[PDB]
Amino acid sequence: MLENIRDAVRKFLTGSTPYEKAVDEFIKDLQKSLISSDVNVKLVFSLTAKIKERLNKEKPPSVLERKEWFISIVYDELSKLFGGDKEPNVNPTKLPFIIMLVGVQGSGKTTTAGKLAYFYKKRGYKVGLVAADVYRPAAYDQLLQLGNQIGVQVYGEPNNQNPIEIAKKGVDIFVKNKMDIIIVDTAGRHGYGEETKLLEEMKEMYDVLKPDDVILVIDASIGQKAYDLASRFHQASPIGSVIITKMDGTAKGGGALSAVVATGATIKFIGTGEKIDELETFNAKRFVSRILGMGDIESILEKVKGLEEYDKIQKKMEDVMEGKGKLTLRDVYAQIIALRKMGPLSKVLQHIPGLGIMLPTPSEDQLKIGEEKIRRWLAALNSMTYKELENPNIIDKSRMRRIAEGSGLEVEEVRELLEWYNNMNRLLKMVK
RNA sequence: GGCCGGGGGAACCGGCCAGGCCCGGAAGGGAGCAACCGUGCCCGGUC
Repeated sequence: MLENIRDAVRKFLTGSTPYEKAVDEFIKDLQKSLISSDVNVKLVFSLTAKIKERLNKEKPPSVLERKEWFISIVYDELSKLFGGDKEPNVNPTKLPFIIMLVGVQGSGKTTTAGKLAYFYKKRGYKVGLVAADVYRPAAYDQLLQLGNQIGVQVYGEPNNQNPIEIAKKGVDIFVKNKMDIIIVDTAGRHGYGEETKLLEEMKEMYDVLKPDDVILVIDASIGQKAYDLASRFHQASPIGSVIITKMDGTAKGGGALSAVVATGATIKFIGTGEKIDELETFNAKRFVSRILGMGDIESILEKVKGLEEYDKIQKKMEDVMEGKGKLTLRDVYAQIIALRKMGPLSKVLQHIPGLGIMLPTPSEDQLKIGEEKIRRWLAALNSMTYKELENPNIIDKSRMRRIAEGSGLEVEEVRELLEWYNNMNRLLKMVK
């Protein structure tokens, strides 16, 4: 399905084939792999659109192959496309806790809970679960298993068709025992469509107990359709976050998670399916990225921020008076990094300015000629304690020759630079 | 004179050694600056 699109990814890392066309196809191509894999479309237009939008309103900051950029963008919107951005907060508000597990008809219904709970114990906490469902059979049962088979008791009431009590009952139990976290799956007679009734149930269910964290769930089996279901409820309870049962358990996915999002919906996990652990957290990227996997750039990318927003320092530095601050003639060497990591060397140098920046400065038609000597200035630095570069004025012949040799460079080179530092500023610092 | 800590040091040659520096085609090694690690390093005790 989609997966094999995440290939279009490197299928793209091919200088052989041209551009633009390369794009749109891919677009459509990826674009295809989606709906085909469930995925609603009404939306799409929007994405595919926004996508376009940008193009005719941007360009990759120089010093960086377009093809790549494209992605950041692609990726970029994949995010928004899906669970845009809000980093779900699945951990303790306080303790203990109330996990109201509202489920349509079964499906992950119970299961889920497991790894969920399961998960948090291998986090180090007094879980606690309860069979909060009496319409469909194997409540405890099938579940019951794991419970012990994981070292986590649980509790319920054979036959016994009546939530609330039992729930209430359970609850305070662990509580009385003072455990830390409770999980309790529930549901009712009529769900999908009669959703109205499902929730209708959760109504009391909720407002009777007084749960802190509440969640619904669904298998991508339903997909984009689901939307609604959940939707009606985001209203019931906005704090209402959810997850999608079965990943490896369908083939449609997308639309599922898609629809979700497109409601302001709130997820947290997903779990491929079987196995007591397949459950996983969740953060678009986490996944989006995941369906593109190798997304380095972001890295090399983010270095811009390193540089771009660092000259920030330069000019004049420190603010106000008194107390200790940060760093600077370190930031010196700091500059370094970014770039090299921010994509290979050279191409960039050329593609962009020296190290000062752009003021009443010296040296020809274009600022530089560090070309090689560059990866030399570096030599040391890392050949020196932190403090050193903070007090770039304690460079005794003694303390340095070691860096000299320690970095492998016969003296000279250094002394022969130390000033390209204490003078830079000198001039640099020449603010009126 | 037995132990955990707040901080705790360039260069009298320490553990891992990046970076680079050097010998050999690549292998892989050679000496080693920081870097964390502790020596050390000053005080409190050590159910």
